[PDB]
Amino acid sequence: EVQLVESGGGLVKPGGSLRLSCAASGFTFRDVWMSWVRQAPGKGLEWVGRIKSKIDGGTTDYAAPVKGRFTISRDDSKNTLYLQMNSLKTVYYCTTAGSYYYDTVGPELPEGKFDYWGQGTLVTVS
Amino acid sequence: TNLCPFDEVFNATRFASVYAWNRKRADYSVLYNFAPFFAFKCYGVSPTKLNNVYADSFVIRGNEVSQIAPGQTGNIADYNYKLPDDFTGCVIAWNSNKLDSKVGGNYNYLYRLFRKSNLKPFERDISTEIYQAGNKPCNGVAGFNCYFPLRSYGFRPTYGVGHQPYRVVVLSFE
Amino acid sequence: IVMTQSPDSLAVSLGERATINCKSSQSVLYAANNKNYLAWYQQKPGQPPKLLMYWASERESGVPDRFSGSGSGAEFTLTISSLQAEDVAIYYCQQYYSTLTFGGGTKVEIK
Ligand SMILES: *[C@@H]1O[C@H](CO)[C@@H](O)[C@H](O)[C@H]1NC(C)=O
Repeated sequence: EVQLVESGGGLVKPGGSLRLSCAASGFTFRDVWMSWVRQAPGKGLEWVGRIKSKIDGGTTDYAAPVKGRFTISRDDSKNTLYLQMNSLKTVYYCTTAGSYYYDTVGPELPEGKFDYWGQGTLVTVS
Repeated sequence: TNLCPFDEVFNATRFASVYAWNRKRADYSVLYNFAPFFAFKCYGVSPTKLNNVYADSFVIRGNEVSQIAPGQTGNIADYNYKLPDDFTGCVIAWNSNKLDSKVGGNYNYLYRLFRKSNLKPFERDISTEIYQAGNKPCNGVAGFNCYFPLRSYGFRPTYGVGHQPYRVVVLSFE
Repeated sequence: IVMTQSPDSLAVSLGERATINCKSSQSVLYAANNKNYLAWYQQKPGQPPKLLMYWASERESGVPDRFSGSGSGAEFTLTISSLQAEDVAIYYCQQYYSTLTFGGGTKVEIK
């Protein structure tokens, strides 16, 4: 069974630096182009960026509004998606959305859902 | 102990399309042993005798595996991949629906339908030219005879073995 | 590539047709593949979102036929045949041709 959750949010004074993480299991993490999206309280999801698969170069993309301050990385031992934050400015959702169309994965699926969506962690800024 | 990109070519994480067939330059038993096949016997050569080399990797449809043969005439043969009648090479295909097919189909895979010059053998035309020349080129798709050279086959598990996907590596030993 | 949903907030009653139009700045349809690069996600309040359709036409497995989509060029649409109690969620049309751009987001609710 697949599950996607995140943890580590909290209140922080602007100007600091920290990192955020997500938890994944039950699926082939390496092949998929997992990415991270954020949803401001009362707003919509804004594409923070995509971290591509290592076979496809591992290229990292970011959106212009958050360009130059954020960084999305990957690890295999923990099956964990990361979103470090630098120069904080006044809910985050790890995902595998938008990946099935580029990654190389067969038709076999853990249940039949090729999407994977995080629990959602709220991060508040002072 | 000898290493070749043949394992990389065959077990490629992503294969190339037919219109742009990925081209790379001993022991070849691993090629025929690793997967059961629908068609692997060499057309123009002997299966046992194979063991300059051009490994032309792409995916082709099951009914079109026979189309990749010396002197054969058809859609894949005329335009996508034309082979010289006096060529010594083997076509090797295995049903890889588990690997390269996708829920909803894998549409990254393409082939070249028609090039007006009947394609010379071992010649690749990558250009996205809209169908060539004619009485009125018009440079744009607003009528007949001006088609984009590319079309894609979906690759689904429910597809029949004839329409199921085969990773053919048309290796032409020279 | 700027992505815009129609509208920012949609209201649909139980079981009625729920059409959500999408419009993009550039052209998403790939000339070679002859199909678009689009997706559709629904987000229930408080827990993970989910994927309705992919390739702007193909259907997620495990969810019946009421989900329906059809897109071409830079204009896309996802239409829902019937809205159920669990179907109530907030939606995000997505493109993946170059980068990925979730739009402003369309939230649907029972009338
Ligand atoms: C070749 O690919 C198949 C399926 O992806 C699998 O056996 C493995 O990833 C590869 N083979 C080896 C020996 O690594």
